[PDB]
Amino acid sequence: PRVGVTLSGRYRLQRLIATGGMGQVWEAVDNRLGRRVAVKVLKSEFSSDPEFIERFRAEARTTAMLNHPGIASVHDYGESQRTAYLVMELVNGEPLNSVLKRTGRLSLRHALDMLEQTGRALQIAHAAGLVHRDVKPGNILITPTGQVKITDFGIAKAVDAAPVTQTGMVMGTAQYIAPEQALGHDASPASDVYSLGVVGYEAVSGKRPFAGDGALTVAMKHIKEPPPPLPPDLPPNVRELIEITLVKNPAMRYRSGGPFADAVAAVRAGRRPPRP
Amino acid sequence: PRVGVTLSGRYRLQRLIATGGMGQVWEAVDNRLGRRVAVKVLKSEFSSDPEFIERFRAEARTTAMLNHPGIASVHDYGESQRTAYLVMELVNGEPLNSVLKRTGRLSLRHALDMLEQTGRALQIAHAAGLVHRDVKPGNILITPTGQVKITDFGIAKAVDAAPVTQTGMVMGTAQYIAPEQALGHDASPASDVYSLGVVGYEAVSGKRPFAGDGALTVAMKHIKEPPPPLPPDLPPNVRELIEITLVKNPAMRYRSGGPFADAVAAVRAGRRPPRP
Repeated sequence: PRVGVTLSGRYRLQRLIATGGMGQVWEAVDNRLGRRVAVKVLKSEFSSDPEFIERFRAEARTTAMLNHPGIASVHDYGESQRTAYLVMELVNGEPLNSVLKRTGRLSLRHALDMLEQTGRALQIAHAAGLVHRDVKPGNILITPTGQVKITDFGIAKAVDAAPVTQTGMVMGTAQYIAPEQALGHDASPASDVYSLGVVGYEAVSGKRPFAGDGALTVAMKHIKEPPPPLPPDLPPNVRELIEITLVKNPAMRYRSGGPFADAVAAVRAGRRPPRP
Repeated sequence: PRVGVTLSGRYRLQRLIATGGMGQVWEAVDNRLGRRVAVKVLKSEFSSDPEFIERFRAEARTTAMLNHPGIASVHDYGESQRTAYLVMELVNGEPLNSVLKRTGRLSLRHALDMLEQTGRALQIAHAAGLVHRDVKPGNILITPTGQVKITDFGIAKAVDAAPVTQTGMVMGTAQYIAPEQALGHDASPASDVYSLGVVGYEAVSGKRPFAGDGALTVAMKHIKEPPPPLPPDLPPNVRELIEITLVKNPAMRYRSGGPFADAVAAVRAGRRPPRP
């Protein structure tokens, strides 16, 4: 699993570009079309699990039928000679977590824009029956021109993990988890909204709203802790928009990506956040 | 014409906030609704001209029927005891020329956003038969949240000035003039597009494309001079988008605000500028 390997005789691996709990992402060339792409190569522990692969493919498949500037394309699945993989768009952009490592916060203007873009991208997905379920800065790529591209819809949460409250463990991070997810309820479009509110909270104010040593620590605060008031210098309408997104009851939030994005637009336009 | 004057017994002047060739703009309170507003009080030389007032009102009137986040509202016209005025939205934002006095250029991301916002705002106007005719940074207000608001549709150009090529004089600036306007042709939606391309050229690169000592100097360069190549470090698609906007023949540009904005979206999204 390395440079020069040509998966299913089609996709030639060039460089290792991302990594994670489920596998690694590589820059490749599609040699049938002579197009550079991203390939997520799954770890054997996932490749070898029939049922996990079924759920994984169900999500990816749906994402591959969505055409929108803010959804990173999903091109194909394959297995090669044992080794499962997903072929994706190679996005020329920088993960939001990377961006913030430098700036601490985003400019208010850029934050709202990003939030609104992400919300429109999620809404296409939500309209198709598709929940992201792992919204977080590492899944929000920003290109040089400011286009937000959203990666990895559905797939991380296809591992059918028990509640974090009971296991004390999460694949990836619990820093953006929706409280109902941390409880073991299946995500809904309102869960993505909440997790985008966390991203939003981070992006405007400088820091995430909840921290702690370990998944269980942070996840519990999501369930039980009112978030710390955002900085008083932020327009109240902006603060209020974010506060709404972070209510514990999913039934009391903006219900999906479109209503949220619209609420971001009303706020950019100087109006108070609309009724969720 | 000063603080405490209550125009037509309704609008009470508070503070002098803008100024210019045609008159002055004041912060006021509407005392019928208890709402803060902006009032353009016209100079006597314009108040006293029947025909100029007719054309002035024809433009303002049309703008007042457009409801869009990017068009600064036009609320009413009146005359008080002699003195003509136009009642407008009081926009809490900073003119683009003001912004640039500090930053020199905008960030690429902010520039595209502004351009696209302005283009959508112009398109509503263009769809109504309304041309702005004096697109320039001083008519592009930017609020703390990044909402662009466009002021003064139509009205500056209601003075029915002869060609700048022949008079050597322009009311306001010639720095953003469309070549066909500088020639004495009536503006079209494509003229606004061109002038937004100049704004765009300025906003991305640091400086306006044409300068010179006096209206005639700059206006002639608009007619005759190919603009200086934009900085090579800018994405080619961005450069190309702007180059298209600045062709001399209006018939070869994006024809109105919507096609332009769409072209800005394609470029933000990493695609080359669409066919005008």
